[PDB]
Amino acid sequence: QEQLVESGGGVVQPGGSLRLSCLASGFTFHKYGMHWVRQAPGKGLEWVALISDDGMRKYHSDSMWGRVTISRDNSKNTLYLQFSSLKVEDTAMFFCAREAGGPIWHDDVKYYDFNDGYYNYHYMDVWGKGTTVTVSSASTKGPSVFPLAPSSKSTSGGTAALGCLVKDYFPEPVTVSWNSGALTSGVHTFPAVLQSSGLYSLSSVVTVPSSSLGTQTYICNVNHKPSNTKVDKRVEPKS
Amino acid sequence: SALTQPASVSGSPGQTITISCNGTSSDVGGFDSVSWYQQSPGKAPKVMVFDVSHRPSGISNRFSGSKSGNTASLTISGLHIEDEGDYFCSSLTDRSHRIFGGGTKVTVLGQPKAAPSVTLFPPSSEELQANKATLVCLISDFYPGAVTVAWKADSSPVKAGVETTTPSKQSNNKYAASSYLSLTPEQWKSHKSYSCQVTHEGSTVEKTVAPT
Ligand SMILES: *[C@@H]1O[C@H](CO)[C@@H](O)[C@H](O)[C@H]1NC(C)=O
Repeated sequence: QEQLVESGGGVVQPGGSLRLSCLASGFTFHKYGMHWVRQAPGKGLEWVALISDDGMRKYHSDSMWGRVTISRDNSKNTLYLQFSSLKVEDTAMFFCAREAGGPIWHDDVKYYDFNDGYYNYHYMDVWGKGTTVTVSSASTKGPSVFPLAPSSKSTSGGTAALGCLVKDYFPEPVTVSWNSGALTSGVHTFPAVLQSSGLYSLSSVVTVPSSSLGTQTYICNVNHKPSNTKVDKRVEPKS
Repeated sequence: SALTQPASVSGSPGQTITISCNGTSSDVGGFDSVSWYQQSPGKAPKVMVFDVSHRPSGISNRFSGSKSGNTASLTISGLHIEDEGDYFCSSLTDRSHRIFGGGTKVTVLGQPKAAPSVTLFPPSSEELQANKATLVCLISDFYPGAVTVAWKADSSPVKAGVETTTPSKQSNNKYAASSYLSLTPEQWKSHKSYSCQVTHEGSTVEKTVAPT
């Protein structure tokens, strides 16, 4: 029942400061080394820093040195990560991981380090669920909706693909429906992307019969409840 | 810096699969301190293997670790549905740092493999009139959920202004992804063609659009 619970994450503006926390339970915190590991969206695990049991030895990755500071409060069972001047590229999930440790065994004899200290085992045995940091300068903004018109290039014999480009919005929840909900078959709304701007963009596509192009009208119903914007756009084929 | 892993490894239930992890003499080749982590969607990572070949308590005998020179390997025998996820190798550094690999998506095949359907949309005239331009590449119905997307302006590749999503399930259990190439209306009209090149399971699809 060893646990690690991260907090402090959310939406923060670039150039600002931010303190992340990680509360440990179910083990004696001061006996172990602790790490911070980040994961940028759709990317791999990336080691940030390690702090010794006593908080006297600190190691930081070269990509994070100068930006972040690791600390711990052995009286409060807490780990910290302090940011000075955040950058839009710092956007990631931050995981708190315990460094595995204990005595070294030799001929069925337990050996400890000076002052009953544990030796590091060189693996992370307990992990938290993470806290997400989203660095963006943006304020509430409604989307721009553009048609992704069907043509020969989007026609796969019998059917045809058409969509809606939902550009430059903030914050995250955008909803897309087709023909006021009357069309659900063949609909896919892709996850949003977070551009260098600090704004999100997304696409929604629908597969329809090629016969209907010219007769049936297709409309995407875009919903941005945070900006109270609703956009109904008719995607029709071009010439 | 990062240890090198294949992006995707797949197999049928019961099969045996292997994940490689390439490092150097200052990490993988330097110590017997290679650990492996499994990350299931919505779940915290968990240690599978440590110190090259050792298993923690509660980890199945089906997971085994090995090392040869600067290369470490994780083997999964009798592949199970619950082994699906991303696998990361890690190593201790000669600087007392930790280095992780890029990760490997492990798919336990539950349906036949499908190559992607690629639809490339040029910027709409509405967008061009708004002094913006976006090329939209839609990648759908592929399985397993791992693709590589590359853009070309004429025949030369373009890395600036590219944003690609991570594949997600498209309700019918297949995966979909999208990639965008943001340009100024001027850049769009300055080149003869633009291409979206998608690689899945060693096979490639390339669609081309031209300012017309
Ligand atoms: C790593 O190196 C080995 C041999 O040293 C090779 O066979 C393998 O394809 C490589 N793996 C990656 C992910 O580059």
